[PDB]
Order: sequence, then structure tokens, then C-alpha cells
Amino acid sequence: GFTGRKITSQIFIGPTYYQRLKHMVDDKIHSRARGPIQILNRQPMEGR
DNA sequence: CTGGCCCTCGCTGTCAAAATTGCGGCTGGGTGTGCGCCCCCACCCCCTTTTATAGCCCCCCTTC
Repeated sequence: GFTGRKITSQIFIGPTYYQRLKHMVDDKIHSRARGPIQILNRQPMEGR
């Protein structure tokens, strides 16, 4: 695509049934810098 | 005093059973949940009477 040159090795290409899974990154990304701290330990909370 | 033998008994090794602690690391969701009997002692309610009031309802009587 970038140069328009033929790729030397011929590629195996065709329709195939793909399916998207519920594990999306936006429901996983997580960060913290001095958030709330729990009662008993006065340590960081558990969970995103 | 010295030596040979079998005995109750003291102690030990050995086997066995009961008792004991731990069983990977992170993570993300959601969803739920929070005595007991029988007796004894204080305190209060209903038993009863009165009367007005009226809607409601049980009971007995009467009809056909």
C-alpha cells in the first residue's frame, strides 16, 4: 500500500468469520496517583 | 565367700494412630445478605349498671 510495489510472496486472502469480544481496552485501562485509601490498612483501594 | 539359673520388674525401641498446616499470581465483572420452656410477679382490662345516639348484623319468624 505504501509504495505500490508488488509484494514478492503471494498472500493468502479471503473471507473469514471474525467476532469481536467483550474484552475492550477502554474497560481495562487504569491508573492511579494518590487516590482514596481503605479503612483498616490505610492502603490503596482494590479495583479499577 | 563364690558361681549357675529363672523370676519380677524397669526401661527401651518400635509401631501405630490422632492431630496439624498449606495447597500460584494478577485482573475484571455481577449479585446477594444481615433462643426456648415453664414458672412467678406487677400492672391493666373487663366483668357490671346507667342512658342517649344510629348503622350494622345475628337470630327467629313468616311467607310462599
